[PDB]
Amino acid sequence: AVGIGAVFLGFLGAAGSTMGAASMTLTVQARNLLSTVWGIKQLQARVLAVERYLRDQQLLGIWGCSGKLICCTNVPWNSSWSNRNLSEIWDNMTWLQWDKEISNYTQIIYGLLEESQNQQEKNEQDLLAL
Amino acid sequence: AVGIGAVFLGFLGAAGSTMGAASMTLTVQARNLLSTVWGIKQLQARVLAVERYLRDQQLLGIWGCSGKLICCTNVPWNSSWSNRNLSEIWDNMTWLQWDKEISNYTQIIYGLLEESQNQQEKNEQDLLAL
Amino acid sequence: AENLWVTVYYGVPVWKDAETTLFCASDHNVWATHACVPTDPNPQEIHLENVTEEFNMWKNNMVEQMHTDIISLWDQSLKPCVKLTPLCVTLQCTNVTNNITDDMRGELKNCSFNMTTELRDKKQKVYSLFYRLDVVQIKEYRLINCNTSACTQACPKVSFEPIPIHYCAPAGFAILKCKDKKFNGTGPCPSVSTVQCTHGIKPVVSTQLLLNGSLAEEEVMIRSENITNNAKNILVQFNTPVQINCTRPNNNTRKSIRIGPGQAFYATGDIIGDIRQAHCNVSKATWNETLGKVVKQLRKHFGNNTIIRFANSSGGDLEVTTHSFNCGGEFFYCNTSGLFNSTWISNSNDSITLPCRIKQIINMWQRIGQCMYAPPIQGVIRCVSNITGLILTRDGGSTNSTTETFRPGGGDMRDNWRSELYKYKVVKIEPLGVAPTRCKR
Amino acid sequence: IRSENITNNAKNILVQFNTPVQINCTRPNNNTRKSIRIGPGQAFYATG
Ligand SMILES: *[C@@H]1O[C@H](CO)[C@@H](O[C@@H]2O[C@H](CO)[C@@H](O[C@@H]3O[C@H](CO)[C@@H](O)[C@H](O[C@H]4O[C@H](CO)[C@@H](O)[C@H](O)[C@@H]4O[C@H]4O[C@H](CO)[C@@H](O)[C@H](O)[C@@H]4O)[C@@H]3O)[C@H](O)[C@H]2NC(C)=O)[C@H](O)[C@H]1NC(C)=O
Ligand SMILES: *[C@@H]1O[C@H](CO)[C@@H](O[C@@H]2O[C@H](CO)[C@@H](O)[C@H](O)[C@H]2NC(C)=O)[C@H](O)[C@H]1NC(C)=O
Ligand SMILES: *[C@@H]1O[C@H](CO)[C@@H](O[C@@H]2O[C@H](CO)[C@@H](O)[C@H](O)[C@H]2NC(C)=O)[C@H](O)[C@H]1NC(C)=O
Ligand SMILES: *[C@@H]1O[C@H](CO)[C@@H](O[C@@H]2O[C@H](CO)[C@@H](O)[C@H](O)[C@H]2NC(C)=O)[C@H](O)[C@H]1NC(C)=O
Ligand SMILES: *[C@@H]1O[C@H](CO)[C@@H](O[C@@H]2O[C@H](CO)[C@@H](O)[C@H](O)[C@H]2NC(C)=O)[C@H](O)[C@H]1NC(C)=O
Ligand SMILES: *[C@@H]1O[C@H](CO)[C@@H](O[C@@H]2O[C@H](CO)[C@@H](O)[C@H](O)[C@H]2NC(C)=O)[C@H](O)[C@H]1NC(C)=O
Ligand SMILES: *[C@@H]1O[C@H](CO)[C@@H](O[C@@H]2O[C@H](CO)[C@@H](O)[C@H](O)[C@H]2NC(C)=O)[C@H](O)[C@H]1NC(C)=O
Ligand SMILES: *[C@@H]1O[C@H](CO)[C@@H](O[C@@H]2O[C@H](CO)[C@@H](O)[C@H](O)[C@H]2NC(C)=O)[C@H](O)[C@H]1NC(C)=O
Ligand SMILES: *[C@@H]1O[C@H](CO)[C@@H](O[C@@H]2O[C@H](CO)[C@@H](O)[C@H](O)[C@H]2NC(C)=O)[C@H](O)[C@H]1NC(C)=O
Ligand SMILES: *[C@@H]1O[C@H](CO)[C@@H](O[C@@H]2O[C@H](CO)[C@@H](O)[C@H](O)[C@H]2NC(C)=O)[C@H](O)[C@H]1NC(C)=O
Ligand SMILES: *[C@@H]1O[C@H](CO)[C@@H](O[C@@H]2O[C@H](CO)[C@@H](O)[C@H](O)[C@H]2NC(C)=O)[C@H](O)[C@H]1NC(C)=O
Ligand SMILES: *[C@@H]1O[C@H](CO)[C@@H](O)[C@H](O)[C@H]1NC(C)=O
Ligand SMILES: *[C@@H]1O[C@H](CO)[C@@H](O)[C@H](O)[C@H]1NC(C)=O
Ligand SMILES: *[C@@H]1O[C@H](CO)[C@@H](O)[C@H](O)[C@H]1NC(C)=O
Ligand SMILES: *[C@@H]1O[C@H](CO)[C@@H](O)[C@H](O)[C@H]1NC(C)=O
Ligand SMILES: *[C@@H]1O[C@H](CO)[C@@H](O)[C@H](O)[C@H]1NC(C)=O
Ligand SMILES: *[C@@H]1O[C@H](CO)[C@@H](O)[C@H](O)[C@H]1NC(C)=O
Ligand SMILES: *[C@@H]1O[C@H](CO)[C@@H](O)[C@H](O)[C@H]1NC(C)=O
Ligand SMILES: *[C@@H]1O[C@H](CO)[C@@H](O)[C@H](O)[C@H]1NC(C)=O
Repeated sequence: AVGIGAVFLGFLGAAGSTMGAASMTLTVQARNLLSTVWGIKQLQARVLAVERYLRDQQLLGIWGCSGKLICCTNVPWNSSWSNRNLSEIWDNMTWLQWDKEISNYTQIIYGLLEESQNQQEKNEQDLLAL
Repeated sequence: AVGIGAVFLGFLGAAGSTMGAASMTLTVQARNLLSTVWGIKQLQARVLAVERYLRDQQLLGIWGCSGKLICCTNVPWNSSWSNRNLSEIWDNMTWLQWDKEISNYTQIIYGLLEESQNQQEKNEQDLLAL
Repeated sequence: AENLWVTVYYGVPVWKDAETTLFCASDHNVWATHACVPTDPNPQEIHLENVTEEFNMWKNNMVEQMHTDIISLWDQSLKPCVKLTPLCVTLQCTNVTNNITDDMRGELKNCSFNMTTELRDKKQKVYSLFYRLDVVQIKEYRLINCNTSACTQACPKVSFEPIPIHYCAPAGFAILKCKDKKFNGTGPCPSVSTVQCTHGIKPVVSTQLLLNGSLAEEEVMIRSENITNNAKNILVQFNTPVQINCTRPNNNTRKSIRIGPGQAFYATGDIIGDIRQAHCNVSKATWNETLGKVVKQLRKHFGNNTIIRFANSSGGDLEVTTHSFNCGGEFFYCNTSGLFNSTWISNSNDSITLPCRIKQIINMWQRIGQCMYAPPIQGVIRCVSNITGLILTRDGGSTNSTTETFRPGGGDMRDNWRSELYKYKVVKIEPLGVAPTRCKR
Repeated sequence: IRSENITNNAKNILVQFNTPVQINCTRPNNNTRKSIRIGPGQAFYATG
């Protein structure tokens, strides 16, 4: 228990790591987002950052994943989006490459998530009516 | 029912009250937190207050107590932090004295809460995999 | 075995010391209330029981903010009206000796000069009465400030009368007030209240005497950062006021000279009737009783069998060596020598009169390069005021002698604000807390 | 050697060395300065 030091992972420290390993360091990235004319510019930048954070939180809440960093959902994964298996994704690829690969399939996924959340809410409301 | 007056508690009317009685007036304190060069100073103060509120909300969400004023958790209480029983805490002490007493045991508690929340999320994700 | 578990609470009543920027609350003046919010008709206060706080008047951040705000408002008030650039010309001056006493001889100069007009190709000949403190010989004289910098004129329409101002905190911050009497500005205060914001404070500018201030509720109070050290000023607060009556009796006259397009300079035409010295009066018996109370309180800190001496000011500039104030728009500088002149040993209708001088070119704050020329006030002026405190300084203080000598002091205007904001402090809340409870998620 | 388009002759070429070259510049005249008061708190500095 003597002879080894300790260090803390920095911002964007797991950029080159695999998706499985990089998914364990979400808090370090999440915490960084929040925190005469030059004063105007700085205040504008701060307000824009706050607005972006609020917009992201609202988008997360719209899908029913409010107050969560990891929230796996009910939408099935279409094979057309990506034919690669899990072993070739979470252990042999990084987040940047994954984002590059499926960059042109995101809006449909967001719409499907929104529709699924709406259907789930409607079903829950119908169930509670009894 | 004719002759009795009615008034409302102030911003810090329960400061001198015990912890048990003071814990029933959380909303009065929570609501107050939100709400040429002098305009710059006022805007900076407002932006700083908004940023502090957002940081506090994010910290609460990281522990899984999002959207709650009272959220009792799974982390057990260590006797090293404090040896006083419940009767001597919630009925014979105030919040200021309690904060003064355990002022040097807070970061470890926060880390334990974060680790417990991470473990709970991992266990729930594993359970949902079946 | 404990089976007790951590629980998080948001919104708990816990605070800590902090610094922030307070904003206005106040019910043509130099201290612009236009940029200050209206005050609530019914201020609220919450008395905190079982709460004892720590207070220290000598490390209060509100004094610096008040000083900066006062200076800023002062700077803004003087912007939109005339600058006296052309006033620096060679003046041909003579002595005024028409119906004057033996003490006003040489204090007034009748000067004549050339001046510009609305058209830039024409000139006029004008004359005015100046004070001896404003002109320096170059029969040829010049204004005292032209070899330092050109500088503006006071603006006729704005008045110098102080008005109260209240400082109210933003969201997430609270103001704590100490109601404990006999509180000497430092230490633990057991009686505490939370106030949205403070009582009205008049920004009175004066030296060697605190005027139109507040009075102690118990007895004369003496405060000092380190009373053992002679380099720290001593603030004395009275329990009752002392009335002082100041006056300029000369019947002044005002005339306007057009020095350009929409630019007028106000000069003193002539004095109607006799010429006499402006002066102040203060009661003798009341002053003696106040000094008796002050020395009685001082004996508590400086021994019971010590001789206490009140003497004259050491020296320096006129502003620091003399009680300087503003009465009826005229800047009085007066020689408070008949007051602090006595010795105290352990054991009807006459009043003390202070004759004193007026000034027009003013360097209000301790800055070099910016004046303020006050236009003359027409007619006699009289004004009454309350004396409610003093700023003293201990001369020497060695162990060789067993006598303590105190002299009047001042100069720095932060002490004037410190005498009012001594019982207030600012804190910021800490809503998050952790406690033990018997749940389990 | 760096250039946006080296083929084009209208673009400047930036050359970065690997070692520096020392250069010694000097004005050896023993100048004298005087002040002339041109107004209230305004001075112009001239070569005597
Ligand atoms: C301590 O507090 C006491 C009491 O609060 C202060 O004493 C008061 O002081 C004020 C201000 O000096 C005084 O009010 C003046 O009274 C004069 C006499 O009645 C008025 O003539 C005067 O009005 C003129 O000035 C106003 C601006 O202040 C103008 O708006 C107004 O139009 C008047 O101006 C006309 O007259 C002048 C002179 O002729 C002329 O040049 C103008 O062009 C214009 O024509 C004020 O109302 C109170 O009466 C005093 N109260 C008492 C009881 O004495 C005391 O000053 C404070 N101490 C200190 C150090 O500040
Ligand atoms: C200041 O000097 C001026 C000019 O010498 C005086 O004005 C003169 O007053 C006399 C009366 O005593 C008149 O006869 C002249 O015509 C005035 N001159 C001008 C140019 O108007 C003024 O009286 C003096 N004031 C004082 C207080 O001595
Ligand atoms: C105002 O200006 C006039 C001239 O424009 C001055 O009169 C001159 O005074 C000087 C002495 O300084 C004499 O040498 C000249 O001969 C005078 N000229 C004329 C035409 O009289 C006058 O002195 C100036 N006023 C003041 C108060 O200095
Ligand atoms: C109040 O002032 C006195 C006088 O300066 C302080 O006592 C002096 O402290 C210095 C510190 O270096 C010593 O060199 C002197 O010998 C001390 N003089 C005496 C007479 O004691 C005193 O410490 C100050 N009070 C506080 C609380 O700091
Ligand atoms: C200060 O006191 C003196 C007296 O010591 C006052 O002078 C008197 O003033 C009144 C005015 O009502 C006259 O009637 C008397 O004749 C004056 N007497 C003397 C001896 O001068 C003076 O007016 C007082 N001034 C103030 C501002 O209070
Ligand atoms: C200062 O002035 C006030 C009022 O101008 C004086 O108070 C007056 O005193 C006379 C004489 O005792 C009384 O008749 C009046 O009724 C008083 N009036 C008021 C409003 O108090 C006061 O005496 C003066 N003080 C000094 C030291 O000159
Ligand atoms: C305090 O009183 C002393 C003693 O009268 C003053 O000292 C006098 O100063 C003047 C110069 O203004 C001299 O002409 C006198 O000779 C001095 N007196 C003695 C006895 O030598 C002192 O000026 C007074 N303080 C103030 C601020 O004026
Ligand atoms: C402040 O007032 C005192 C008291 O009048 C002045 O002391 C007098 O000064 C004159 C100077 O001409 C001496 O002739 C007197 O003998 C002094 N009086 C006493 C009792 O010694 C003092 O000079 C005044 N302050 C200033 C700066 O003039
Ligand atoms: C000087 O002090 C006296 C006494 O403190 C003041 O008179 C008091 O004024 C207040 C105004 O809020 C009244 O509530 C009191 O009843 C008055 N007391 C007495 C005994 O009259 C006086 O106003 C002060 N003068 C100045 C110019 O500040
Ligand atoms: C670099 O500059 C050369 C010279 O201008 C470019 O080649 C020319 O491109 C223009 C485009 O209209 C033609 O009209 C010329 O005939 C070309 N000249 C030659 C000699 O090739 C070249 O395209 C530029 N490089 C890039 C990447 O744009
Ligand atoms: C630049 O080089 C010249 C020679 O080419 C230098 O001139 C010499 O300067 C030294 C100064 O120490 C004199 O002792 C010599 O007599 C000068 N010789 C000649 C021929 O002029 C000059 O000093 C150099 N300057 C710098 C700034 O390096
Ligand atoms: C970088 O890539 C190599 C092979 O592509 C891999 O072995 C290595 O683990 C990667 N780096 C990290 C930090 O995972
Ligand atoms: C203040 O303390 C006393 C005993 O120290 C206690 O009886 C009282 O209830 C406390 N105040 C409040 C408001 O609870
Ligand atoms: C004006 O009077 C003062 C004081 O009596 C005197 O010193 C000065 O010499 C006089 N100047 C004249 C008469 O020009
Ligand atoms: C202006 O003149 C006065 C008196 O002649 C002198 O004391 C002061 O130093 C002068 N100002 C400057 C900047 O030299
Ligand atoms: C008076 O001030 C001194 C400053 O050191 C302080 O120690 C003392 O406690 C104060 N008086 C009271 C009654 O608290
Ligand atoms: C001052 O002079 C004017 C003009 O002559 C006059 O009306 C006024 O009454 C005088 N003031 C006094 C106090 O006599
Ligand atoms: C100072 O007090 C002494 C008392 O010994 C007195 O003789 C003298 O006239 C007083 N001076 C002043 C200016 O009051
Ligand atoms: C320039 O002249 C001054 C004044 O004579 C002299 O002190 C200085 O040494 C001279 N400079 C050199 C480099 O000789």
